Amino acid sequence: VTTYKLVINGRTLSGYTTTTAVDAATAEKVFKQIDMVSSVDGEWTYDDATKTFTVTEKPEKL
Amino acid sequence: QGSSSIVSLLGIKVLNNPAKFTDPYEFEITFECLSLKHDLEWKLTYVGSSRSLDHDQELDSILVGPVPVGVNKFVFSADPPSAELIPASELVSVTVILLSCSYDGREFVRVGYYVNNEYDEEELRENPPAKVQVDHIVRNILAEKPRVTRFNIVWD
Amino acid sequence: IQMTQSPSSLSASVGDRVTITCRASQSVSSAVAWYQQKPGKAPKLLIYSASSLYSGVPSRFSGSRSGTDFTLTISSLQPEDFATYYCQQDGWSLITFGQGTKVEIKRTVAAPSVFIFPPSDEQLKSGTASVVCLLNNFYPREAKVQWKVDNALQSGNSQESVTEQDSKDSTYSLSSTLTLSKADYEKHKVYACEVTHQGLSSPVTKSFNRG
Amino acid sequence: EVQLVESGGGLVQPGGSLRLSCAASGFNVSYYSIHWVRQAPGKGLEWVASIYPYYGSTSYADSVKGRFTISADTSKNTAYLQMNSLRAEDTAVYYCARGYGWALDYWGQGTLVTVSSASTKGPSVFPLAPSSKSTSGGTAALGCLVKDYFPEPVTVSWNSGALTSGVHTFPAVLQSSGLYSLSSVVTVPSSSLGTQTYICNVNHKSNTKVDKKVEPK
Repeated sequence: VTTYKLVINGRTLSGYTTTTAVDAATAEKVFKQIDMVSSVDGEWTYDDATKTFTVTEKPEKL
Repeated sequence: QGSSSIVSLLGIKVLNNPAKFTDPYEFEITFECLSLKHDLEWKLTYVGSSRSLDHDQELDSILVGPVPVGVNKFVFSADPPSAELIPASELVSVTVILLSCSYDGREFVRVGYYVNNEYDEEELRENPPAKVQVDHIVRNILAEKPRVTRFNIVWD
Repeated sequence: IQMTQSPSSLSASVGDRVTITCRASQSVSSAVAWYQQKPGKAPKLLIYSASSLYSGVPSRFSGSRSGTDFTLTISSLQPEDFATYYCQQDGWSLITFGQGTKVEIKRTVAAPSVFIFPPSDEQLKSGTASVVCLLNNFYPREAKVQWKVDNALQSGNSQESVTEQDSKDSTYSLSSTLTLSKADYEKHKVYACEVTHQGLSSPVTKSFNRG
Repeated sequence: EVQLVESGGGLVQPGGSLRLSCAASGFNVSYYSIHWVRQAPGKGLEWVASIYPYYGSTSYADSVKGRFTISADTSKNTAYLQMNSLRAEDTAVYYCARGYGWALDYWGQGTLVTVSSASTKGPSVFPLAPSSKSTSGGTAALGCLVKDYFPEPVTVSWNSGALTSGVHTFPAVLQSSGLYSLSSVVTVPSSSLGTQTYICNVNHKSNTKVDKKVEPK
């Protein structure tokens, strides 16, 4: 029931999105359903203090 | 609470409702002032609307005496309409009336009402005569739903 | 509900004289008003009590009734008058509005510029593939977008969107997007978008390969 | 000064309940009639409800009879439209307007009321990549596709305000999913494709403020 944030940080994509979920775990799955962010090449980090996730691109192919 | 129109209308009660077509119009009116002194003129207009005709007709006119600052209540008894001029179809149809007050020839308020006129016995309503009989016309004013219009005039 | 208004759409030129009639249910001249509505803005009052023009409206606007047929007349159409006009009937128990009449500037015929946009890998990766056909700065609004995938004609999977007539060039622009499952998208080579418009002497086709 | 300002618009679920209010400035609500008029997107004006001076007393459209109620508090000089048992079809902009006799002179700017069982969902921007397909006589077309958001509105701007000429942000379109989707395009010189840089700024007040760079091919 808290406002969770996601920060998107990629070559082309850059911005922030909010969702509301009971626990950060569902907030994550919610965030994952945005086809924008479902770019499989993504780091991903979270901070419970500010309640914001963060996803970073990086080629990492092989 | 904007800074316009020194005379504001607070409440208009129609006392004789329903009434016969030929009964006068009983308007208890309460308003508020401020106070320039030029007397307030109150007029009641009858507007009827047929296919080819739009007929307006001034029922009566009264002027209020002193300009007492504050809340005032007075009664307007207006002479009933002259059926001679009204289009025959609109005698037992829906018409309007326009209670309008004015200052020094410039009207600042106009309250319009819907009037339904119809016959008083069931057989006149089911079978109305080829020639209207105003004696059996009973009018009924939509007094609860006034259509108010306000205008900006120069009092001072 | 909704009173019948005619014409429901109207292409006029500046300096024309337009008459819009509202077929109302009652003859009471007090109860009909006429409004102008520009897109995304609130409507504004033009005529009240069938024939009286609201303060500060130009003299070219004028309202008149005839039985239960009320009409609004614009004597000389000005650029600023192009809009949607509604009539209203404040009745005994209900208020009713007309369907509205949209008045759009006539201009010279203007063929569209056609662009097609492949699905893009970012979205393709997530499993949906949406293709986009773009028709730019074209007049008149009446135009036909045909999707063809491997020359097979597609109907149903498409969705169109049209801009409002432009203030400056008085043209339209349309965007047919065609969304497809990644699975269907990958079964097909040629994606073509065929535009039929009267500005074009033949229908044109923009196509691309990759699926 | 005289003006009317509605508030309270938002998203509600079928069955839901929402109260709009419209705040009166200048005239005071006690002397005028006050009406609620709604407009579904790309549909005409539809009258909802009316409250008449001196004696209260309400008229309601039949589609809203019994579910909506209209009122005005002279102390706070505001009117309210309490919409219960909401249905999907009540989705519209809700204007509040002041009565001028049998007409309506002054209109609020209007609030959007969405009734739907689809849940709020921020958009996902994808690139409309300018190709050599888009090169037509030395001018090329590129844009952004804003997909699967809810509820309306979305705001697109190109180069954060810089690119305003030639842009065409199409109207939202509700998809079979129940979610809105729209594209914004701009035509630019075909030379500038390689060299100039073009980013669209999408805003979906899911409080989503995303920038996306549109790159060729």
